[PDB]
Amino acid sequence: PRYELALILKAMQRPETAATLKRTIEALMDRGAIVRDLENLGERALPYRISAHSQQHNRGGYFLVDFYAPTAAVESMVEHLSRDIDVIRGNIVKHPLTQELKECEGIVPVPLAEKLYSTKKR
Amino acid sequence: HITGLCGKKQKEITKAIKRAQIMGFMPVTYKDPAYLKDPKVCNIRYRE
Amino acid sequence: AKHLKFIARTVMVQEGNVESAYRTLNRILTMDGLIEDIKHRRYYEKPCCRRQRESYERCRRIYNMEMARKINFLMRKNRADPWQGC
Amino acid sequence: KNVLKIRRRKMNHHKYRKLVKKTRFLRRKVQEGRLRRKQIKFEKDLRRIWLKAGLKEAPEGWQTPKIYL
Amino acid sequence: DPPPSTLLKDYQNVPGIEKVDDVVKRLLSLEMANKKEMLKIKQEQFMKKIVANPEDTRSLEARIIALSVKIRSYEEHLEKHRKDKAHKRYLLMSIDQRKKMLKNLRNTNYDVFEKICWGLGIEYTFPPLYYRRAHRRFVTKKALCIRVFQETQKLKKRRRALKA
Amino acid sequence: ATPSLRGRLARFGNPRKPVLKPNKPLILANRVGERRREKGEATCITEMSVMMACWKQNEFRDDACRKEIQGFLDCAARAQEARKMRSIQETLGESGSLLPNKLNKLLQRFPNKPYL
Amino acid sequence: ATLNQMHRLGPPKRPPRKLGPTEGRPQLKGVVLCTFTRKPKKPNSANRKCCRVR
RNA sequence: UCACCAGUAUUAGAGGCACCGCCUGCCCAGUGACACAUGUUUAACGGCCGCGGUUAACCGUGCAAAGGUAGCAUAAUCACUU
RNA sequence: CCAGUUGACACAAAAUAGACUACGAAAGUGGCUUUAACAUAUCUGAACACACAAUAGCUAAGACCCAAACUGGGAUUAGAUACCCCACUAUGCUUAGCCCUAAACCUCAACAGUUCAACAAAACUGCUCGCCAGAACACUACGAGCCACAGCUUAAAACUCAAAGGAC
Ligand SMILES: [Mg+2]
Ligand SMILES: [Mg+2]
Ligand SMILES: [Mg+2]
Ligand SMILES: [Mg+2]
Ligand SMILES: [Mg+2]
Ligand SMILES: [Mg+2]
Ligand SMILES: [Mg+2]
Ligand SMILES: [Mg+2]
Ligand SMILES: [Mg+2]
Ligand SMILES: [Mg+2]
Ligand SMILES: [Mg+2]
Ligand SMILES: [Mg+2]
Ligand SMILES: [Zn+2]
Repeated sequence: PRYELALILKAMQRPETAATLKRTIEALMDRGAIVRDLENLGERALPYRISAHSQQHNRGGYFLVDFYAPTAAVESMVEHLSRDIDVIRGNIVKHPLTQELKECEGIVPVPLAEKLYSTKKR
Repeated sequence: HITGLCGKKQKEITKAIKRAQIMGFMPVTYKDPAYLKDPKVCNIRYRE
Repeated sequence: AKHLKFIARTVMVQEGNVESAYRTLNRILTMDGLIEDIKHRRYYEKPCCRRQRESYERCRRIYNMEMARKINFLMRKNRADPWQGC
Repeated sequence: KNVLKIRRRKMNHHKYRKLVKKTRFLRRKVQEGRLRRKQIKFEKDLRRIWLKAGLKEAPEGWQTPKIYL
Repeated sequence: DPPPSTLLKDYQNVPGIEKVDDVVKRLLSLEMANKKEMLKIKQEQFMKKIVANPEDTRSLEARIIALSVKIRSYEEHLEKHRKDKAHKRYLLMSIDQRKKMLKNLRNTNYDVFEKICWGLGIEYTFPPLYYRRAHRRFVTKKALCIRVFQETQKLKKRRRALKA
Repeated sequence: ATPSLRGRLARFGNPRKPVLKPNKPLILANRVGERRREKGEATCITEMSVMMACWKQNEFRDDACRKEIQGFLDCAARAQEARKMRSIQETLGESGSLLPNKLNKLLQRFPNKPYL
Repeated sequence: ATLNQMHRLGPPKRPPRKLGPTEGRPQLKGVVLCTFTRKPKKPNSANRKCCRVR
């Protein structure tokens, strides 16, 4: 199956980020995967002052490393990411485009109550 | 009730919101200030 | 703690009319859904009592919505004696 | 409906609990005596089986341990 | 238990992947597949080995093979994390259904039943008659009864041999 | 918008759970909720506070804290007038909600028909 | 209920009854031992006699 | 840095009881030990009550620490005691 | 060494969506990622059996923000051993073993199909497992069985009754 790495790093210079990306890609390939794509939202502001062992930072990127890792390896990869020091956090979620959307067509007209009480004059 | 989405669509939207909040792609206790340019999507009762 | 300090829940005030900003903040908190949460967190809500509270709230909300719909639908008839025949 | 049957049941249960609390050591002694009598009856039944099963003197090499510690 | 290098079932019919980039051929493999793919491959292998009418999925042989594969999967699951007792209940129900299907097949056909038993390997053992639920007392009573039976048999043999 | 409510009651066909256990039958009654009234609030707080501050600064003479006592008395008179105006409007015009008698008569003109 | 349950259980039974005098003795021959007295329950009130017969 | 020690709080020294099972109920007025900012310690030394009533509960009460709780019973248990 | 901003910051769970019926045989389960997956394209079928199973209580394994039975006191009534408050032992928990209870009640059994005594959820047609046909005695004694020893499953017998019981 397909997967995607939600790598979130800080503004820790260019060569350090490149080395961390290379390490992550090497680990993913050693685990039995194939690099699909490499994207990033740029070292922009963070949603909140977050720590990453153990300083506070407000500027970090959101690198996206797509891959095709096996089935029984997601937990191991998450543990490896948590073990890393330079990596803030990030849960490895399966590829989003792989989930075949169930063709829905807006809301349907919900009918009124279909009999809920007896018929008695009371 | 106010937003007006379907079951599956609203479920997916809230799941994505929660994933972004946990992983770190969206502020939890407030809205992302770097992306405020958004038309009146929902009927914001407050502030009229 | 780990979130930005002064950004949210910052209802500005002006014209020396704090009552307006107070009502605005109250409306914001009520529409957000936390005043009742804090009021119930004042003490421990038992799971049984918590489920009963949620069920009663849902029932009252459905009833209020139905009544509001009926009112919006039947508010037309409010004249007096249009026919006067009897 | 009214809670009369269940209230009476709870009252009877409370009475039984008070009974057990006031007296329990004599009940334990009676239980020990009952266990001893059961063991004696089992031994007598085994002896009767040995006697009526053709052979006698009980098979050799067999052991009849006592159950209930 | 197919090797970890064979192709899948639905992907083997189409020749698009047989001659394509190596990345796609490596991705569409058992080593990179899921559990359902391995189960389907095992079912197809068993059908081609034992069942003389492949791709049936209607008769009793295919259903029995599917039930056996499901029981194997439930066993592999219960291997780790044994506390999941709902899966144990599902496994027991599947074993009961497989026993019922085997009984039906034997009642309908005996040669085919023996062939399927020799192929799959699931031995046909008769079920226990009554479930009296033996206890320590009854267990020791039965043991003593068997011992006394052996002893009296030996005694009767000796008595018979007494006459020269 | 009216939310869903099919799989919420304990009915025959319904194979789900009764997440909504209404203590009373859901039958739109011919009456409406009554609007609250009266509440021990004791108005006049700012004038009371400023009068207390003035009396603390001075003693208890009426000629000293006249500037504050006049405003306090004016606010008390205004509170009495507002109470009278509210008591009068309770029968003339009700703020917020409408007169329950109007909806009562409206429902009497076209009451419910649940029993067919 | 179903017919299988009624067949496995079977028809009902007619158990016997027994008053004080076992072996069915409507007219017994007892010996007097005492001639004490006894009162009725709450509603009824009296001081009727009660003898201890064997 | 002669043992206690070439050991380290799960380690050693000074004591009460008697494995295992049900339990160890109350009291620092007094003595001892804790400067524990005036209190702790009873598995420390020691103690767990009296007068009149429809063969007794519950009333009127006096004093302190409680006023013997559970349990066992003519005891290796003051004559009563054979 | 207490009340209010900031800095290294909880072995318990996720708020608005929860104004959704979603998944399980039942209890039950909703902030995200995963290892596996929910038998039956004929149905019912064991409380002589197999799997178990809210919480509750126990033996160790650490303690927690909070609470924590009994406990100490404060105002309290002739009396409070309760209704208001402060702290706490086992405990609400997992890491290792259990016992096997419930208002486990949605007190409406499973399968395919159709248009009333009163409260309630209007009636049922064909088939199937279990249970009952008086109340206290009787979530009991006696049996039997259980890692459970003041426990648990089935479970009565004599006496009293003119009754017990559900709905309006
Ligand atoms: Mg009721
Ligand atoms: Mg379990
Ligand atoms: Mg003592
Ligand atoms: Mg003596
Ligand atoms: Mg936890
Ligand atoms: Mg259960
Ligand atoms: Mg606390
Ligand atoms: Mg208490
Ligand atoms: Mg604790
Ligand atoms: Mg339940
Ligand atoms: Mg059946
Ligand atoms: Mg049954
Ligand atoms: Zn939707």
